[PDB]
Amino acid sequence: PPPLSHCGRAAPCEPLRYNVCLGSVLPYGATSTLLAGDSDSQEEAHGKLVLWSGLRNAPRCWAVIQPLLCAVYMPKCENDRVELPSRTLCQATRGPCAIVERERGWPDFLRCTPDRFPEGCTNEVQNIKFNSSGQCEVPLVRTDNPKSWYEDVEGCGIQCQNPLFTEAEHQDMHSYIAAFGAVTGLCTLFTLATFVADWRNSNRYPAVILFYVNACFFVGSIGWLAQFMDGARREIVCRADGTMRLGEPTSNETLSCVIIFVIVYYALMAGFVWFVVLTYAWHTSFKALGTTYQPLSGKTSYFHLLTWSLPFVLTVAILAVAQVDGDSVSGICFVGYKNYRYRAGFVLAPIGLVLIVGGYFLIRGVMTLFSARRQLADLEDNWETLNDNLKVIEKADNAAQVKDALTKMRAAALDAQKATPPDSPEMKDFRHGFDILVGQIDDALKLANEGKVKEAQAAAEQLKTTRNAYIQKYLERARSTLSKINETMLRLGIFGFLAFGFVLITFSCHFYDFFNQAEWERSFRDYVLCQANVTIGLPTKQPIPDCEIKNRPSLLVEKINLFAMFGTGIAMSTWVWTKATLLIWRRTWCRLT
Ligand SMILES: CN[C@H]1CC[C@H](N(Cc2cccc(-c3ccncc3)c2)C(=O)c2sc3ccccc3c2Cl)CC1
Ligand SMILES: CC(C)CCC[C@@H](C)[C@H]1CC[C@H]2[C@@H]3CC=C4C[C@@H](O)CC[C@]4(C)[C@H]3CC[C@]12C
Ligand SMILES: *[C@@H]1O[C@H](CO)[C@@H](O)[C@H](O)[C@H]1NC(C)=O
Ligand code: NA
Ligand code: NA
Repeated sequence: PPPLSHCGRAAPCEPLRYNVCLGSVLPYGATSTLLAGDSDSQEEAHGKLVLWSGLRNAPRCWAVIQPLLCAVYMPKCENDRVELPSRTLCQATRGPCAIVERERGWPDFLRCTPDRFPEGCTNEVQNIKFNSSGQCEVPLVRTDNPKSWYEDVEGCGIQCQNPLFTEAEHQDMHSYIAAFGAVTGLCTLFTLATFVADWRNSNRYPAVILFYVNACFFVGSIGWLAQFMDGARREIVCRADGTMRLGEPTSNETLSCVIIFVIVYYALMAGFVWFVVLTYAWHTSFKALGTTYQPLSGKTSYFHLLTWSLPFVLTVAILAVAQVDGDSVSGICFVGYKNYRYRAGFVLAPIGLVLIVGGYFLIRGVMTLFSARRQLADLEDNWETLNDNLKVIEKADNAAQVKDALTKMRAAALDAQKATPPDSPEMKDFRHGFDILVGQIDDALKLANEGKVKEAQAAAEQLKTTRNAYIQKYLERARSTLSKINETMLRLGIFGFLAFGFVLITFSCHFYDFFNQAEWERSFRDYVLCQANVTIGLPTKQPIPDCEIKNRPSLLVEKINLFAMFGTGIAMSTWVWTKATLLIWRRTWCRLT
């Protein structure tokens, strides 16, 4: 109807000093600085407008704030009545201009109070066209897809090429990834090729574990080398709009990111559980030294179950929560790149676990080796003490010599009685055999104490038979069980520890990244906000000053993690660097020629 009394306020009009409000020419000629609390002059108002216009970055917000700001700072005043802006004009900004309520809060007069912004006002800014759609400041890029938007800023996503690192740093990390990826690709393939060439003999535990291990590092390397194909890095890492890929799998985008993610992460996680299977193979290889062999072939089902099933669960679980993200420096897609907390439970947890489990089996194995190796050495020493003191008693002129050699024999026999090979019926006869001998040394000692040297020496000759009838039989068994330890057994443990070291390095890199990522994100937001904040409230004078990023991820750490990941692949590929396999390839060349 004709203008509602509540949709306007009694204020003295002054003619306009600017024909234009934020780019757009105005349909009236008089204004009032009543509606703007912060402004008392028109010139002051205009300067405030120049501060608001730092929201040009944030288009989604800019597009609704422009009309609201005119309606407040440059409102129409006609015949001592100023036109108030409608509620629906003010509320429309609350959503997309949420960065305002975060960074400084909305001023009193821009909060959608019913008194200040009445209901159903014909605003008059609706007749003004605000042509400015708005742009995104570096490192954001303009996009209308809401899945690409960076937090409170809407309309802007992070550029595909990692803003935290220069182009120089990218090609350098890519050179590094190329070197390690390719070499590991060649090493693992060569090593896989030798297994399939001699498949009949190769596919047998524990040597076959290293085949599956090398398979994982081979499949993983493909995923890592993908990016170096012409235009692939951009297809895997960048979105259609030109922002980074984040939160995959997302609906309209291609599968190239999730493909590369599955290739790398599944292969990585399977390789870690195959490593634990290697450390278990090594721990149980010593328990075979017992009467029951306990075959690895029987446990093959349990291995193939865990090694393929567990990565599948983790991969599926990741795909379900949709945490696949791309990175231009690494050139692959992975879990938890953006959301670092998911990287904890899907990368740091499993590696933490394979460290504890694999490490347990590695420690528990060397404990078995060193314990076995010392128990024989100790028995050997006691047995050698017995034989040396028997010679002394044989040669003895007198009782003092005999008593001395016998007390030493006694001590060695009691000590040897304590030893165990690595209430048992075998142990009963072992401990009893020494009980007999100690009791015979006992008898011989009495003769020696009484002075009967020839009697004592005669008694000592019976210890020789007692020794041969029991203790000899068992000492030979102890020697044979430690001889059973082949070089392929120990070589497996050497590889286990060599792999464990790399795992421990990888873990520490991820741990380091996890610990410092939160600051790296904070440092980015502060840099983003700085770019908009520094363009306003600054004199025109010299060029606007560039901002900085406090902190970022360490490329040395990334290069260390890469050396550890690919280094394991290379080290594990040296399992076939033997005489035997040089024969298998030379067998083939003659065949062909
Ligand atoms: C295992 N080694 C990791 C270390 C961390 C590396 N890393 C994490 C990452 C990657 C990609 C995207 C995001 C991300 C996107 C949106 N909001 C917050 C973060 C984070 C980054 O290099 C970047 S890029 C970026 C952009 C903005 C804010 C911080 C930020 C960071 Cl830190 C990857 C390799
Ligand atoms: C990612 C980027 C675009 C977000 C940053 C937008 C910046 C420029 C925004 C956020 C909060 C805004 C401020 C909100 C309130 C006021 C008080 C007013 O009396 C003068 C302008 C001033 C001081 C604004 C200037 C512009 C401002 C600082
Ligand atoms: C701005 O408006 C003019 C007409 O006044 C038009 O030619 C132009 O395309 C508009 N600009 C944008 C970015 O839409
Ligand atoms: Na005022
Ligand atoms: Na997808």
